[PDB]
Amino acid sequence: IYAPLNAVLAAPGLLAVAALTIPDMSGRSRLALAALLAVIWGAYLLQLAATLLKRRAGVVRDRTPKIAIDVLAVLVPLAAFLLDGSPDWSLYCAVWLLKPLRDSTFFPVLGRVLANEARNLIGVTTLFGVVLFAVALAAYVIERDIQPEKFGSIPQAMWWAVVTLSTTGYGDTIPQSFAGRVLAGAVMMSGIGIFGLWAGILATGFYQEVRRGDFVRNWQLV
Amino acid sequence: PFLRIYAPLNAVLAAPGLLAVAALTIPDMSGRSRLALAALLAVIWGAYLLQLAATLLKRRAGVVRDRTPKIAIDVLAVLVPLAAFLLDGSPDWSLYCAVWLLKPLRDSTFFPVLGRVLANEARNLIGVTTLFGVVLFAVALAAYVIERDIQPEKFGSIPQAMWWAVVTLSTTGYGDTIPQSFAGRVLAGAVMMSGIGIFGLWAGILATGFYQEVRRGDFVRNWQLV
Amino acid sequence: PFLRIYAPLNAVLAAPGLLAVAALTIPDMSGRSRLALAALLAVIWGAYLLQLAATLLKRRAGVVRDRTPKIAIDVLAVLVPLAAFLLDGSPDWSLYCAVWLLKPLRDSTFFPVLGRVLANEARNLIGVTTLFGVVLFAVALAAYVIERDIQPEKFGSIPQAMWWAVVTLSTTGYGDTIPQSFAGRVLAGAVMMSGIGIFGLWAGILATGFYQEVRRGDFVRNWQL
Amino acid sequence: LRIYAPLNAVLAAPGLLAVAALTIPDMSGRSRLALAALLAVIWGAYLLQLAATLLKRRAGVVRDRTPKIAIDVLAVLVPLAAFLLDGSPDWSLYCAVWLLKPLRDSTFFPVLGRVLANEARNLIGVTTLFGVVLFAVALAAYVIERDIQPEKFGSIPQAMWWAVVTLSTTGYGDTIPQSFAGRVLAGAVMMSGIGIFGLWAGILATGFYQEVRRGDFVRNWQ
Ligand SMILES: CCCCCCCCCCCC[N+](C)(C)[O-]
Ligand SMILES: CCCCCCCCCCCC[N+](C)(C)[O-]
Ligand SMILES: CCCCCCCCCCCC[N+](C)(C)[O-]
Ligand SMILES: CCCCCCCCCCCC[N+](C)(C)[O-]
Ligand SMILES: [K+]
Ligand SMILES: [K+]
Ligand SMILES: [K+]
Ligand SMILES: [K+]
Ligand SMILES: [K+]
Repeated sequence: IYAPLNAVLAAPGLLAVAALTIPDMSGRSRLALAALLAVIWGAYLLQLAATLLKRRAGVVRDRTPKIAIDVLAVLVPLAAFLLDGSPDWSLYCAVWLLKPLRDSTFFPVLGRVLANEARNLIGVTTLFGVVLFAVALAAYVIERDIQPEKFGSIPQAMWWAVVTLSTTGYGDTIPQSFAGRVLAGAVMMSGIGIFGLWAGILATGFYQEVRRGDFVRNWQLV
Repeated sequence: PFLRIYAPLNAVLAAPGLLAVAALTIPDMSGRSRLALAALLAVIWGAYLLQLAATLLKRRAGVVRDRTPKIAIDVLAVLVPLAAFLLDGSPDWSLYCAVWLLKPLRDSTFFPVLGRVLANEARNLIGVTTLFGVVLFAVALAAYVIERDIQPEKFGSIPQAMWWAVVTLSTTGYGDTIPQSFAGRVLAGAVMMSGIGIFGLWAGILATGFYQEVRRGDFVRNWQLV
Repeated sequence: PFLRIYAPLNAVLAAPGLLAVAALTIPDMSGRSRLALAALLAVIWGAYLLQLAATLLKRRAGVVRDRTPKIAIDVLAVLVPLAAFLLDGSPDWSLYCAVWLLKPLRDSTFFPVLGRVLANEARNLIGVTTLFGVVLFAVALAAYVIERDIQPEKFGSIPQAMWWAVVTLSTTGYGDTIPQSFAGRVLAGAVMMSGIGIFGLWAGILATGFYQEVRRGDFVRNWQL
Repeated sequence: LRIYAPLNAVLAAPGLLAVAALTIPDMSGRSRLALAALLAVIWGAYLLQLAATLLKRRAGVVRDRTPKIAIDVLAVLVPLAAFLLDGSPDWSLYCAVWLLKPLRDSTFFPVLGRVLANEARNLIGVTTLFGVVLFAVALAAYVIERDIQPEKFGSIPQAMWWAVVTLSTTGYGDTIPQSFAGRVLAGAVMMSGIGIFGLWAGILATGFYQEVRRGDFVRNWQ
């Protein structure tokens, strides 16, 4: 109740956005949730004024990202109220998803962790892509004839690929062949490998963040 | 040899205790078994009562040690199930014996270690959670807009799209809500890749947390080694 | 795979062995194949009989050494499959040849390292395991009370919720049991979220465990060079 | 911008999409031809790429460029062979050799090589552990579930199908143990899965960490 200011306001606000999309809402509740949005919207309008008009920070600073979150929090929901006539106007209040990211740290840290690992992270992604395509290609050739409706194309087998490789596994597409299921099992295993490859990179990324502070204060110790 | 001999004493009693709770929830339990499982609970409740006195009657052991988390579990382990026995009349009373879940926790170590790992990395850990929540909603919002019309039974509301989103993003995928349209399936794929991304984030923070835990012992090792 | 043909000689034989055990369980196998697969088992078992005699008879290798686990695997590999062959009349005898699952573990350099990594983390690893059990049960208890009346056959007891709990918490999730009410599904999401939390803990502990093995790899750096 | 400057990786994207596009049933005659023409242009592009990497030798005195040559050679020859040999519509599937093209002119992969090489003994050991456990669990589930479910657990290879599905934590739902004894096993298999995930993650984390130790030795020299 001391630090989470804007993030707390976003909580019922974004829940209210979700509440309006529920079918069979009574006129009372339909308006009550809309009124809830208005109050939360009106709360951010004070917040926008509190940042713009009050100008006691220092001499040299950068506030471009922070103001942008406050600006979009009041303009987009207002533009929806004015321009959009359909009930789908309240979906535009989703811009309040930027609000919890505003006053939270870690995101400047994640920025430089992802920056120091961008070279390696993009590499894992394209590896995932290459593996996905190949894994789908094999599953297509093996299965296309038995299941023309499920494995009839590379895209169709690609659906099975991302589902199986990421180890999500819905169950709507399953290889029926022995040769297919042996491939399937190998996709699942190599999935576990990719899981750990993301974890390996990021753990080395977060380590080198602390290592930067340890060699930063270590060189400062002299 | 050492980890399975030091901790399993006070914590051991919770195992048959918590299984006895789970046993009394099964329908068609014969009176013989019904009473025997209740009798088992009472014995373990009795066993924990002597454990309560052991921490209360013992006044001297060293100089200064904290026993607030240790005694609190010992108190709750005998207070709750007895209060439920007398105040609640329905057979649901023994569900309060689930308080013994705290018994194996602060009986061994690791958890005090886990505490300071979770404390020194709380900034990042809470940040990942809020990233999960934000990505969860945005993804669900998209899934709703894409597939509310085609297949109205699912994805017909943000809540329903959020139900799919958690199932998909956590890479759980029950398979009760699966997008039909190509546009929604590409999104679904993007959710599953970013799912592994979050898995790597949790594993990334905690790997750095437990690493600092050991290197914090070096600050105690550099001061006085031999 | 080019240099690992004549390197794990004792482990390579286990591959066709274990796959034969799997083949003899497939229903409606032809009489010839049934006999041929059983013949393959006896040749591999025969091969281990030479392997046992090679390690038992020959003993001239150094002065100070310890090979208790290595002999333990080889002794079982010839005694157990033979005992079943003689004593078991049912076709299930060939299942006992799964003893050769220990054979790949015999010549691996990895498992000596994994053993001491698990030994260095035993305190933490059992801690994460009990944390899984506690969270499992607590979540099951919650899922039980919520879904009792709505879903009688699928959430009617704690064990039924426990089944859902491991299915959900480990993030397996077949789809056989799912909370139906809003209340239960909010919990469900939190169980899945804590799944990712537990996953990261196991990875965190073990990553620290293998990091400390590099710390242990300062024996040749501080003493030799 | 910088990595997306060489067309090697960029041209592969619409190339591989074109391979996937032709597998789709009920396509328009226009697109069917158009997508093939796109593959021919991309093929000709890689031919020009092949010529540059074969004729230029002025850069440096003595080094190695074997993998890049191998990828450029395979990117033109494999499709060319399919152009000449394959008469069926399956000819365009051989353009999936351009899966080596994103890997070609990109870093991380020289790192991923030595990271796998540094933990080579460890990584295979996890895989063989996975196999042993996979079998042991499948053998167990077979004996417990074979009578009640002959269609699902009637043989070891059938239980092995479940074992990968379950242990890799994919878990479709086409095979689920019924008996209490079988279900307690199932839960225990799911648990041990989380540990194997962590093992892969642990090994690879230690692999990438040791590469950073070498980066400290590389910063010590230069
Ligand atoms: C590399 C290990 C993963 C492969 C294991 C998968 C088992 C293959 C499934 C065989 C089942 C036989 N069939 C046709 C009845 O399904
Ligand atoms: C950016 C991640 C890529 C995910 C790839 C997923 C491809 C899904 C396409 C499946 C086609 C769907 N359907 C029903 C038309 O066949
Ligand atoms: C190691 C944790 C695994 C524990 C999960 C086992 C769940 C118990 C199975 C309950 C289902 C029994 N039955 C037949 C009543 O449904
Ligand atoms: C970790 C928090 C995320 C949990 C999200 C769970 C969404 C539950 C809403 C599903 C809709 C329920 N119902 C019955 C109305 O369909
Ligand atoms: K999973
Ligand atoms: K699943
Ligand atoms: K399913
Ligand atoms: K499923
Ligand atoms: K899954």
